[PDB]
Amino acid sequence: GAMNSSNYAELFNNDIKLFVDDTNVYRVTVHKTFEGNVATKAINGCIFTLNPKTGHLFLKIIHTSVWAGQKRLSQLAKWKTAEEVSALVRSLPKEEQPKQIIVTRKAMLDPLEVHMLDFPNIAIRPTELRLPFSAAMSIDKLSDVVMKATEPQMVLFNIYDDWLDRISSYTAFSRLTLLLRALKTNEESAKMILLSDPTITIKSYHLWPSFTDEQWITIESQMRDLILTEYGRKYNV
Amino acid sequence: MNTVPFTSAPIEVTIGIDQYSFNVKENQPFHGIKDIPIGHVHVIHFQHADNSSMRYGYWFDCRMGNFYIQYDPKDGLYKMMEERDGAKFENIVHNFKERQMMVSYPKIDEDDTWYNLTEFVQMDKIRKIVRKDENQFSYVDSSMTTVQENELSDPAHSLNYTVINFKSREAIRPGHEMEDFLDKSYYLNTVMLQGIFKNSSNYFGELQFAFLNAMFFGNYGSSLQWHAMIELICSSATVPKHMLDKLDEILYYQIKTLPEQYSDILLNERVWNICLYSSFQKNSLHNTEKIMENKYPELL
Ligand SMILES: NCC1=CC([N+](=O)[O-])C=CC1=O
Repeated sequence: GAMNSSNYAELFNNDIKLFVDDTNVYRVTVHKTFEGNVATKAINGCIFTLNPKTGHLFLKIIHTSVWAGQKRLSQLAKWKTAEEVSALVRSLPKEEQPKQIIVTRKAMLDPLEVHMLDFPNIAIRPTELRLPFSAAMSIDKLSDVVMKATEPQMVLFNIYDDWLDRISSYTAFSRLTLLLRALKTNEESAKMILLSDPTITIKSYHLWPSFTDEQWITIESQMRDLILTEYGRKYNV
Repeated sequence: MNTVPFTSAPIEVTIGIDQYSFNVKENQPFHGIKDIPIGHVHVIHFQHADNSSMRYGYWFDCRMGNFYIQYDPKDGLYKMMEERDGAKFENIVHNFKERQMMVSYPKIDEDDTWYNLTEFVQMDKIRKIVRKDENQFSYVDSSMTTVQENELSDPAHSLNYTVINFKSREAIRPGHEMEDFLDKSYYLNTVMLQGIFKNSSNYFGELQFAFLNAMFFGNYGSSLQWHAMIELICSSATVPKHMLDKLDEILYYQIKTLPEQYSDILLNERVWNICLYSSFQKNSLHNTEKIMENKYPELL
């Protein structure tokens, strides 16, 4: 059924699974019109489909042209997400297809179930976890490829860089969610923490800087300090 | 007018005949029901006084044979049987009629209720939902499951309603996922009406039969079916105009007849609020919306 803290280790077992987050699929700016009305302008978006065990990220870029002439875009965005996830699963070899797809928002359940009718053995599940995947667009190289796209495009990343050479997928996922939670709560300060030392650089083929084990402990501590600092500023604590 | 005579009433029982009911005492000199209107299906149903478990009954049509009830003390129920000797059947009934041992079907002349509840119900369609081919009448009870219920267990004793499932390949054309899930017109008009039922009269017949089994037996899978068939129409943007007008009449008389005190168990809040207030056809059920609002405003 739903996925929560009680079955958290299930994420890192050997059954292929994907998280699907649709937050960044339909993105708009809201502005006044010359006549003093309000209008939206869409910008490029993305589906965030992630294997939490391997770090493989299937980033489908949603180009603004897919919205042209369409109505009820927030509803259509869920069905377009489900369409694209279904197409991804069909494109994968059988032995690579997931056994479960976990959606981060419950409104994706029916659209994805209907698009996956042909896959009765793939479980579509919600989660009680509050996962910060909306912050994916705070990762500079992911934001860059989304905004520069001129047509629909799929780009593949490993969101863990080379961390699994040294840590488990449980620890890698925890690091990821802490980094994304910090970028979601205070993006400027989080990026400041990440690029504070010029000596540590982001490899051309990576998303995050090349921290040693000891530096990652320091970084993780500063991210937690950031989240607690913001929690205190928020609630006056 | 036709007659369902009873050999005896050895156990105390509440007898229903269509929407009417009356109590018979243990060993009371009761020998059946006369003046049953020809031209409609009917249902004669039972609830034992000493064990309200298992409401059960028989759907029949007096144009199809001579049927009577005799208690079976082995299986512990009132059974319908067919008398093929017509001369014998007439004499046993005339004797019962002369000794005034029968109740009269108490139809008021003004009263079209039973016609309005059974307008599209035919015996031949009942006999395909309830498969027991050696009898001309059909047994239904409180506990019989539906084929769809059994899929989610004795198939010989099931209610073979048409399976409706909004998240199934039957309901959803590949490539029209969003379209077909948000607008059920394809599923309603092509799969169900053109494909399975052949016409709206057969669709309404099954709908009306499902309601009646829900109301008279408390059959839960029948209530599920009734609501599903309502929702499938209301959730379709394209429905023939005569179908919506007829649906409003059908539903109005069902809601009018429902016992007020069974509303909590026989009515699905989600379906009705969706159908009356959110669906494509939210404005097409004026009569049903008015009686629902005046009679069951809590549900809404
Ligand atoms: N088994 C005797 C018999 C009784 C009866 N009755 O009581 O109504 C009708 C038909 C019949 O065959």
